[PDB]
Amino acid sequence: EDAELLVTVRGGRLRGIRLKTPGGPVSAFLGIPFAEPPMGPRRFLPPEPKQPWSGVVDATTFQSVCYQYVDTLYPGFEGTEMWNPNRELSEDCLYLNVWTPYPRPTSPTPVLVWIYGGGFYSGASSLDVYDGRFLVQAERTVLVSMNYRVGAFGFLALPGSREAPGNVGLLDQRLALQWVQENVAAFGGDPTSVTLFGESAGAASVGMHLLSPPSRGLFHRAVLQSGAPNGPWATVGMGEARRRATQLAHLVGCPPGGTGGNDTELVACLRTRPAQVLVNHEWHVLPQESVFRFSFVPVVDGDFLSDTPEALINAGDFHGLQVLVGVVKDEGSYFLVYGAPGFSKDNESLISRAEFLAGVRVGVPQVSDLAAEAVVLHYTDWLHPEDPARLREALSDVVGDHNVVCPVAQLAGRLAAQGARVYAYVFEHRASTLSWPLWMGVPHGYEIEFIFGIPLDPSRNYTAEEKIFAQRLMRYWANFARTGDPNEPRDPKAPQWPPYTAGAQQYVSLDLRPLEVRRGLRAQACAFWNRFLPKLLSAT
Amino acid sequence: EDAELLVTVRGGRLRGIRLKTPGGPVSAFLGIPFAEPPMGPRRFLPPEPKQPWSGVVDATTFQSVCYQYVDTLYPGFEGTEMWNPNRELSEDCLYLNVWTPYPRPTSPTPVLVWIYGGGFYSGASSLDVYDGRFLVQAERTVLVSMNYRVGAFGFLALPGSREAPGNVGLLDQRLALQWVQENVAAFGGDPTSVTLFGESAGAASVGMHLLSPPSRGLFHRAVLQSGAPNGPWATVGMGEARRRATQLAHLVGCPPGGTGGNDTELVACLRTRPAQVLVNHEWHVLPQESVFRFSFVPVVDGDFLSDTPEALINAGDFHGLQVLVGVVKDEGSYFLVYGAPGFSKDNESLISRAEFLAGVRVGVPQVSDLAAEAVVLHYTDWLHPEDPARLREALSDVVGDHNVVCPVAQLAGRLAAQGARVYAYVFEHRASTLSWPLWMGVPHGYEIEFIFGIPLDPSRNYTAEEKIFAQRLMRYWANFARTGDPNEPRDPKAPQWPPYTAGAQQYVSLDLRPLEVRRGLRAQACAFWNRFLPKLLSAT
Ligand SMILES: C=CC[N+](C)(C)c1ccc(CCC(=O)CCc2ccc([N+](C)(C)CC=C)cc2)cc1
Ligand SMILES: C=CC[N+](C)(C)c1ccc(CCC(=O)CCc2ccc([N+](C)(C)CC=C)cc2)cc1
Repeated sequence: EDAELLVTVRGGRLRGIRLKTPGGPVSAFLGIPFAEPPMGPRRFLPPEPKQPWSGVVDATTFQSVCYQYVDTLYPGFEGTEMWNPNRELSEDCLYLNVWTPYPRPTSPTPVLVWIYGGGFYSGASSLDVYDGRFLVQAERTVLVSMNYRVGAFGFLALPGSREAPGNVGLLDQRLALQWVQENVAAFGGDPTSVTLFGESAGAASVGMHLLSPPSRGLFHRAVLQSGAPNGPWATVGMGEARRRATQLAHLVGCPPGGTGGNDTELVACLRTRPAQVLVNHEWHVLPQESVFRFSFVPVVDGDFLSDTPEALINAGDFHGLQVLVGVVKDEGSYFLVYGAPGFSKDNESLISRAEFLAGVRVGVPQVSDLAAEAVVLHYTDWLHPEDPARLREALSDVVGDHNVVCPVAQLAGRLAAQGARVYAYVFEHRASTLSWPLWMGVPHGYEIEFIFGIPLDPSRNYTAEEKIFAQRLMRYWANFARTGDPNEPRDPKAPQWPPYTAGAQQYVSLDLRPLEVRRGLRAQACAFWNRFLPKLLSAT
Repeated sequence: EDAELLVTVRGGRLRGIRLKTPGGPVSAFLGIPFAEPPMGPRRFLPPEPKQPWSGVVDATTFQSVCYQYVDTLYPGFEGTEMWNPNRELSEDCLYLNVWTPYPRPTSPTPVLVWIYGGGFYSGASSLDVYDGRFLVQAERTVLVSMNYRVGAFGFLALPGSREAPGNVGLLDQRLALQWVQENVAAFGGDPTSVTLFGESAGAASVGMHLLSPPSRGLFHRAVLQSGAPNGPWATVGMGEARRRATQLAHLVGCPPGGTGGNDTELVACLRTRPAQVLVNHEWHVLPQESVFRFSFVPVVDGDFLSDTPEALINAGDFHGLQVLVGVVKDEGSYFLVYGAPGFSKDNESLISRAEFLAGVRVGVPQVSDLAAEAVVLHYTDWLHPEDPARLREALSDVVGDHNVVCPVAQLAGRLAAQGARVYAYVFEHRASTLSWPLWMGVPHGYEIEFIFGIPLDPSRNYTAEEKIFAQRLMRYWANFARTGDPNEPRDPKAPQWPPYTAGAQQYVSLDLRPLEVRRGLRAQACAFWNRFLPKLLSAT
């Protein structure tokens, strides 16, 4: 037997597993507890560290997926099923994974910590696309991933109460970061160069940790992929959070028979309801029909987030911080088949002029009629105001800019001008195995497979140029984790990647072609969302 | 005893003069009185037809210019002085001029009636650039131009009173049009094919004759160069017209401090003041400092204009009408040196960001701060937000589109979509003799010298290809006056000039190169001024 798979951490001992990759073996430790299971009376409560265990915990397989909604829009379709849970759902789900090279590094190694996304209602570290055996084997780095509570189990907030304080799903991530500081050295990891990187709701969560003092001291670099904490979907006010939690309780029968309005009795009822009863009513508490809007998201409670994320970025000092931000080519196209009128993944979605006018009401919810008119003008080609193919591509840009691209460009612009060294990219490659239709372009979440070196898997049908492109993207992400710069540093033939400056606004395009530097992260479109639109609704 | 230079009309007898052109001789009749001199008691009143005269009226030289402000911004400068009066000022100015070919055409010939511009405060038919000896000799047409009262003498309005009804300057043009009907046949003209073309405020007057039923029966085709009746500067309501008229009186000493407020005794005072006293206080009645805004302009009284010009365009039927509209490449550049901050004729006019923000409030007067912010959002290059050269061209486009280009696009779109045949052009050539600086480009009013064949003058130093370019535009303009279609009737080799329609939006570019068809008359920019900005002002 091998002795590399037996590790002693502060809790106890673990037995790992040796996984095969085309280029070598990797040591994996899957299912490591970092918190007591938040079930029964611990539901909705902040996590507490795992009690030390006697004996050896079997860390040779993925643990359970946190309880969450399961996508049933297109059953049996690879594009949607690839993000659904691949393990049993359970409230017992606070387990983390560690990947380390073989043989174990003798010298301390940088640590990458992956925080998956999923609109704060879904996601798991067990997904095959999030497998980090190829990233660890190729770049010889320590990769850590964890499960955090999602949906109502992680973000239901009755603000001002001890039983449902909210943001407990983000506190799961912080506790998993504290576990890295205390235990990553046992796997050959360097706790003095931790690099947080997430995507979608995970990229927003990484931004939430930058704005929180207790979480700031647990990492040193950040990568945000298609997400930011200042997005319109990432947070919610305490008033709305109280209303959404109250309606969800009323939907499940709480409080019983017009009982007293204490928050103590309300949460007491929600702890007795089966886990699936809460999940079956997650989407019924949304205020209106919309896309890219979620029921239970992080709340500005004053504890974790002192102020709104928009305010904390404006007054924050970010010296000694390296940030890598980016977006895919067509961010908003993925969310249109989830409720926007006239859109289907099985045809071409050649929407009419009237459907485009209604898609803005769903894509940009809770805005005045005049505010919707400004959005219509800015995205309507008035030479062809009724071209179906142009209206379809235009509505994709409306959802993409409003939710992902423009909140990211403002974050990168404010980070660079306040001490941080920011690098920006734009993912422009469409994988040859993409099951989604052609008009979707480069949809949300489909750069993750290339970052995690999935094309290196022999069973997958990626092409030869995509495999080389996968190693190059891993090099960029790993180089940023070690030295804080995506460059080699010396190649010296590869075009350099210039940092994103608030004035020049430089970024690169990532595809099969070499690095091409561009200027402006959709400056003309985002100037409307970040500058003019706030004044439009502020002046009633 | 030359029979060609003696003509008997309804009023009496006229002796003309034979003028020289490099091609051939032309018979000109300059100074025909078509109305009684509006002096003394006839000041501010509609014109009366000229009494028949016993004898022979001398029509061998241009008559006096209507009293008007004289530009003293850049004295002794060819650019501004070429638009200043070349004859002595007098209220006795209602005279017209007729150019006819030599020998006189034995068959009826189409007539081209020319209306000068000048912001309704200046202008004259005696100007050298308005000489129609080359257009008549080369294309064998009949050119007629008149003098209409400008400034307060032609547009001061006290609505509700019979002493100062307003729009009297417009009636001077209609009376000259009735003179054409009764007398143009004596010069060889065809009152059945009368084409009415103007420029700037003259093009605005042409469009206002289209919306006046009595003036509708005096012409059959219309051309509007860099002007529209629906522009924000072309009309003023009755309420503001009474304010500007009464405020102008208070400056000249009327009413006699202090008589009653009835208009009868107020106009009685304004008729006693010398004409120059009325001109010296013309600009002192403007409510706000602004460019491309003029004191006394046509008023919506109900007699001449039943409703606002925009409302009349939306409801009128224009079947059987052929219209030629167009703008120059750089409309707003001429007006920037007339008050906009940081702009000078003698330097590069590299304005700062603060000067740009201040110039928008001058170019777009009397709009909300939120409305001004919307204007800054459109015309700012947010990738280079402080570039002085780009900010200069930006402010030149704001004034150009808001006042000229977009009001023309609204007319041409609603004319074609309601039965009228519309052709559109964009003049892009900058004359080699242009005394204005280079950053102005192709300024306002500098296509007129090419339409009138002035480059064919041997005393002027126009280039060889510019002379040929002048003969092209005269052919385009003459063919439209004869056939109703600009492109040559029998020439399949010359590129075709397609009609402008609401959906296609097709125009041509006029320069040294052959016709090049384009799509969209500033469609993206004009969508903001025509569609969105009205809604932004409705909710204040
Ligand atoms: C049809 C009815 C269903 N009903 C209930 C109405 C329904 C259900 C869900 C939604 C919102 C769906 C999203 O907003 C996608 C959110 C999302 C974000 C990221 C990810 N990755 C994990 C990153 C993978 C991205 C591909 C996945 C999903 C609308 C309606
Ligand atoms: C320094 C003070 C001057 N003050 C009194 C303040 C002053 C005076 C005049 C103006 C308005 C000037 C214009 O809006 C140009 C109007 C115009 C338009 C067209 C033409 N063409 C005849 C077509 C020729 C164009 C080239 C001529 C003039 C503002 C301020």
